[PDB]
Amino acid sequence: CSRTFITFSDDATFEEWFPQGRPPKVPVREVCPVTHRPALYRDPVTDIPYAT
Amino acid sequence: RIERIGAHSHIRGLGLDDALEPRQASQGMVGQLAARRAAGVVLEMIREGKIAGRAVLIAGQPGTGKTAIAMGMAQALGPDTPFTAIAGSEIFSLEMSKTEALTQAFRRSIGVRIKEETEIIEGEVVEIQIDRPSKVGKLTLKTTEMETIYDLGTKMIESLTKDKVQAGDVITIDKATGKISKLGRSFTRARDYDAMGSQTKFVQCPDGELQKRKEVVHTVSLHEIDVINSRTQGFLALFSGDTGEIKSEVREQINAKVAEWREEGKAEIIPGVLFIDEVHMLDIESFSFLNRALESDMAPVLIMATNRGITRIRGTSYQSPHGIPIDLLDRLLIVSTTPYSEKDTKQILRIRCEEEDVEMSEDAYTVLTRIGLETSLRYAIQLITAASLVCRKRKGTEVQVDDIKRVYSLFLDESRSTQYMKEYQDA
Amino acid sequence: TQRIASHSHVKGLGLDESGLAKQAASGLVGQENAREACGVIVELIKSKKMAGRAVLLAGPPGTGKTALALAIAQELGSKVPFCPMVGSEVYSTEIKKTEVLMENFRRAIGLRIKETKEVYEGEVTELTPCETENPMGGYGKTISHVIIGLKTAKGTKQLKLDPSIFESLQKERVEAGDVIYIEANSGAVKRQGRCDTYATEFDLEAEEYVPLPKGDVHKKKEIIQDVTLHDLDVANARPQGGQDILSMMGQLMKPKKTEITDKLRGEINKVVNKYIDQGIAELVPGVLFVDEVHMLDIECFTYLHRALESSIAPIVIFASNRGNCVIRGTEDITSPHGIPLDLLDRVMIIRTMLYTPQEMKQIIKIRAQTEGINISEEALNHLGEIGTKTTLRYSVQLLTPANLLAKINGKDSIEKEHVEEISELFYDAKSSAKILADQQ
Amino acid sequence: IASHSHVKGLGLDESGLAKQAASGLVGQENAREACGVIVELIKSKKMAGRAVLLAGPPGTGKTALALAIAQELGSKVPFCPMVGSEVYSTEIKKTEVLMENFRRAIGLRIKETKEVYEGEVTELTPCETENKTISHVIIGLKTAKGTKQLKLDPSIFESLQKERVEAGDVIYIEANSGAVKRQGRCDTYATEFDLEAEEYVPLPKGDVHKKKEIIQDVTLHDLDVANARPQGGQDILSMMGQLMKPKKTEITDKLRGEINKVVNKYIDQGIAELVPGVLFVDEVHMLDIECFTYLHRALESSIAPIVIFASNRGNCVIRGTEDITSPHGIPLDLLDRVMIIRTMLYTPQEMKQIIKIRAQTEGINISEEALNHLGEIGTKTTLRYSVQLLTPANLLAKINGKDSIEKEHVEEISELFYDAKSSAKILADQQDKYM
Amino acid sequence: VLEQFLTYHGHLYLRLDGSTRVEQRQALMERFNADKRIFCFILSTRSGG
Amino acid sequence: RHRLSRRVLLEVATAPDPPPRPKPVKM
Ligand SMILES: Nc1ncnc2c1ncn2[C@@H]1O[C@H](COP(=O)(O)OP(=O)(O)O)[C@@H](O)[C@H]1O
Ligand SMILES: Nc1ncnc2c1ncn2[C@@H]1O[C@H](COP(=O)(O)OP(=O)(O)O)[C@@H](O)[C@H]1O
Ligand SMILES: Nc1ncnc2c1ncn2[C@@H]1O[C@H](COP(=O)(O)OP(=O)(O)O)[C@@H](O)[C@H]1O
Repeated sequence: CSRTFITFSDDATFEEWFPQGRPPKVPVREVCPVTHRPALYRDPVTDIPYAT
Repeated sequence: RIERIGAHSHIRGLGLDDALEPRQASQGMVGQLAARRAAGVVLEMIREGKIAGRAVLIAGQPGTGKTAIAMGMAQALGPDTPFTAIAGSEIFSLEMSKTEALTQAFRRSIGVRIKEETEIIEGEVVEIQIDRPSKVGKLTLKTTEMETIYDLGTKMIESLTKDKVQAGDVITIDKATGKISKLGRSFTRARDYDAMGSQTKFVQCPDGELQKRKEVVHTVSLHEIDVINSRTQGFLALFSGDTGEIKSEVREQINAKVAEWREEGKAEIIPGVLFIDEVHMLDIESFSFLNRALESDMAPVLIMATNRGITRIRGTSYQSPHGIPIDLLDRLLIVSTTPYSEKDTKQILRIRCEEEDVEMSEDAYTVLTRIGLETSLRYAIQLITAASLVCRKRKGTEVQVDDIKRVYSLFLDESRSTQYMKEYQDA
Repeated sequence: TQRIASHSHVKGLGLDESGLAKQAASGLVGQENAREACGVIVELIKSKKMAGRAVLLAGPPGTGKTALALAIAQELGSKVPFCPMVGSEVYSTEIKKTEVLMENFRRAIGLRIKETKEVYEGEVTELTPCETENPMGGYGKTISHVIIGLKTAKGTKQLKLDPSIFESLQKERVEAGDVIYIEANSGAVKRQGRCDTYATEFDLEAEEYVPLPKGDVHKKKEIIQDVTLHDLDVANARPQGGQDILSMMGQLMKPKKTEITDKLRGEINKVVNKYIDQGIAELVPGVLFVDEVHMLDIECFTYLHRALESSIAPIVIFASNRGNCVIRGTEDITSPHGIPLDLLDRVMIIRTMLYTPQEMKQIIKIRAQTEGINISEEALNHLGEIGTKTTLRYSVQLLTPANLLAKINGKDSIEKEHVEEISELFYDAKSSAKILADQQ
Repeated sequence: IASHSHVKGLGLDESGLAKQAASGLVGQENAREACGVIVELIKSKKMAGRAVLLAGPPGTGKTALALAIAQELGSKVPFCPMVGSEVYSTEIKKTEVLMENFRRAIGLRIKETKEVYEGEVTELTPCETENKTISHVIIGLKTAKGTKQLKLDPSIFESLQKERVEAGDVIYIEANSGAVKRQGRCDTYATEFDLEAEEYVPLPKGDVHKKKEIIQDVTLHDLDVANARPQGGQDILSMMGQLMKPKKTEITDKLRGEINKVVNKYIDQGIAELVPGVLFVDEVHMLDIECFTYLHRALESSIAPIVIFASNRGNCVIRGTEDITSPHGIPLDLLDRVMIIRTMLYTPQEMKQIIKIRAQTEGINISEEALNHLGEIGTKTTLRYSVQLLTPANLLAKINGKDSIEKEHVEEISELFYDAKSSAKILADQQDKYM
Repeated sequence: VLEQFLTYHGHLYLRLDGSTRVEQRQALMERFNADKRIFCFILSTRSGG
Repeated sequence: RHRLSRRVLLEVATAPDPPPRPKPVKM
């Protein structure tokens, strides 16, 4: 048989890699109060996600 | 595996005895006893190899076995001895001169063999431990007779990681240069398949001693040596035939260094053979250069095939035999190949049809020998393959006389083609 | 659809199972004695063994030579390689003639290669370890495997990889929620990028955005490439590598484009024989068609009947329109077909017979059917008549302009007056030569 | 080794007279005693542009005397053998080939001193400075004799980085050229591990810095090429590999200028000495009229060396002209600038001794009867053919088991291998069957 | 020169030249116990005592 | 279509205006 047993357990920086993010998606349709359409860009002056 | 049977694939070597006595139909060749004996004498002088720059000229009728004798000599000489086959028209290059192409052809059939005693370590890795803080580790090498441990250094670990060798792997380590070479996976190399594994090709572990001293040999031709020494682009041997090595120190230095190597016992010499087929294509300049190129101590032996007779020399208007000037013809030893008789043509056809795996009837052999004595032996030979296809098409077992006759009526030779060329035919 | 060429009508030799020739099958009419002769070499080609053969289709200009020579290719199918080259393509300014010939020779030879690879794809969900006791003194617990969750359009599955794959992941610097491609035979991992399901609203980062990974998380499909030996030759001669400045010379046109026998023998042939005996590639020996071979010179012919004797060469089909002519490259050496006797005695000859009025009429009918022309029975007979005088080429070329005149005069079928007017508007070789002789 | 291994000198007496049979040569007394004058003229180092023409039928020893001249001159002078067909180069000018051959036919022996730094390096510290590139590099070179810290250039530091050296290894450095080699890590570190991918070399001995003198030899063509296609260093001149990279097509402006200037500067200061050699141009009959005409100025130049052409034709059409003929295939314009030397056609007696010498040089124990039969074979055939027949007879004797060559062996060999005239007669008999 | 030609066969050895200090000689005599990959020992005639 | 006209080129050479100062955190 032939196996692999890489080990770094003398520190926590290794053990910290696996749970790094595990985060889901939360960019959603930023509907605008003009046309209710697939919002395109956020206005840098009003910070509103306008589409049209 | 699949390399088709060419026109000369039937001869496996000159059918000669220990005393260079040619047999009638042994080892593929048939008849032509005198020329075969001459070929054997020159082949023995070649395998001896203490005289350089000797030329032989195999002249004869078209289709009498000159290229056949050449291929037979090549086969009987086998590997470990350079044999370069070149047509006379191959030296007419656009990027290099004819003399330079001839120098290349000569130096390409001169072998230099460096024999080295570099020791190595061959075994099956059992474990490869390594700790990164420079990282340091150990290795456990196992052979069927013993096991041992080694402390791995920095560059050793670097090369092992680059090659990505693991446990159960059979590897060889060049202790002088540290070069790693994995030969395969041992039965232990089984990775305990529980993941994306797709390799299970196992092999026996290495036997013998752990740290053995084997012998390596590096054989390269003078041509390759000068090519790789010409300029920093040391890949022209494969990259492209762009060449033109000046005759300055480069080639003279190759020669001088090979002389010192031969003297000190590093690599002495292995001469070679240059088969120039259809040498009448060479130019007067080519012949004039060969005149003195055959005089060099690093000159391999050459054998030139000839069909021409009393004909003008290319590049001039001088009528000379063989289409070669007497100046060069004087250095050569001329061997004349005679035409094959009825029983020789029949035996050649039989051997050819048995090599290409086609069973012919006793009357098929007779009619084919008739056709081959009235017309060219090459046409008779080419008729066999065509006649076998009609038989296979009609679901036969062995070629009959009617199939050969159908093929003869279907395909035309040069004489019948000319006699059918009765119209203008856009002359 | 595509352009209608001069030989777009031929589809095969139209030969019976017993080896006999049909009347007008596969677009070829008559020509039985030559169509059977070349169907024999078709079976020769099918029999991949017994190579190093050459066949010479000789005859008057334009009888059936090129037609049946390229119909051989249709009978053989596109599967086997068929390399055409006119005798005028040998003369080059950057490479020698005997090298163009060798390239074409071992270019006609094909080599199909099969390979099966397993592939992974899917937006990764999360990675976790598989802890285990310490294999050595109590410095800490180790990891045996890494569990990775891959989600695709079909479903989400977890898979176990080795610590080496996890180290590869770490040095690749991917995170949870991106698209990765994995292979088990090789072990390499590719980072495709973020998935379209997480598409942004504004972000401009262009990475060839990966769409939803449609399909299973594990897919196995066989690749079958069709590479020739000349392709390997040119690739190993001028490799398109990376940052290896020897390769950075791609900015040059690179004349001096000749190969080397050392390589040709020791490097490319061994790797092909190994694959063939291992079962990875099947050799597809092919055909090398050489029309107007009379254009080659004495040196080209000498090299041709040295290479043809090679055990590796493909099967060659030369074509000849000339009769007793002088061999090019020589001062004055007359030989049949413009080919030296030494080469003629090494190739099988097939005489392409001349056509009769009825046969030329059938050929004109087939060409009109192929060109989509609605020629009438009277125009067809007139074309046959005026083609019995001149050559078949001129007789059958009077179908596009006649159809144009018809369409312009408001017709849907070539009539007699249309072809009569076209025959007076255009002339043939003999008619033009007569006017040239009448004039100074 | 054959066809030139028996000649090792002209075999002339102290008075310059040709000896009957000595130094591997027999007969040709006139030709050899005349070539003695040529070797004396070459060794005098006083003349330039002189030319000789060894004229005679094929196989009359003209090339033999040409090589005997070189053997007499020794290996100290450059002897350049060349074939007339070499002028037809596809990369450089036809006259350029000939002029570069003339240039390499001249020698130059020069004694030069060069310095070398070597020793087990203790440490390599790159002294940094703001420009923001590395300023200098201090290297501590240890040796069995002593130890020295030395400051070297950033170019040498970069060369060390290319070598991939590390502190504690052994390196060989040169300041003249600037190349640095890695001889391997010091032997004292070989005990560090059980196995390593490292070459080990012991501590260099002697002084860390040492200057040594070498008496090298190079031809004028060597300097010409070194200055035309320079490589040097300290720059990215390696682009030479793609710039043009043919034979450089040299130019007179620097061929006759800067090179001559610098070599005279080296000579007149006791550093170098001119060593004119010989240019043997075999097969001169296939040279074009252009080459023959340029040979006029080449020989009338004050720097050309002693040239030796070989004439084998009686009277034929000159190459490149196609309509005019002259003796030796050389125009009378060049033929008037040479000292022709006859090569007499050999007689049966001299040919017998030549065959004997060739046999005794090729390690062959030929019997007297076989030798005398080779006499008839050579009187019926060419000397070269009769002498070529030797080795196959030795192989056949070894096969038959006899320790000497007898009549039957040479008879069998002659019957197996035909001669030029016999083959020509066979072809004339089979005229309309050889194509 | 002997060291130069012995270090090529892949073997470890040590010097005992007269230039070596007495402390170095003592260190080497101590290291000459349980030697790894060492079989030959170099000596001199005068300073060999 | 967007070739700068001399009229607009002359007009633009006038008093500029300051950029906005946005701070919305609402709809
Ligand atoms: N002695 C022989 N034994 C067997 N086959 C022969 C013999 N001589 C000639 N052949 C066959 O004849 C065919 C053509 O003859 P070849 O050897 O090419 O003669 P040439 O070179 O004069 O044309 C070859 O395929 C060869 O196999
Ligand atoms: N048997 C045939 N059936 C149909 N068309 C033919 C036939 N033979 C010749 N042709 C036509 O004749 C034309 C010229 O033939 P081609 O192959 O060019 O002969 P060549 O090259 O000798 O002129 C081709 O376009 C082809 O369509
Ligand atoms: N004087 C001589 N003594 C011994 N051998 C000779 C002599 N002259 C010529 N030979 C032999 O004749 C062969 C050919 O002579 P060569 O020098 O080639 O004549 P040429 O230069 O006129 O062609 C040489 O191999 C040499 O062995």
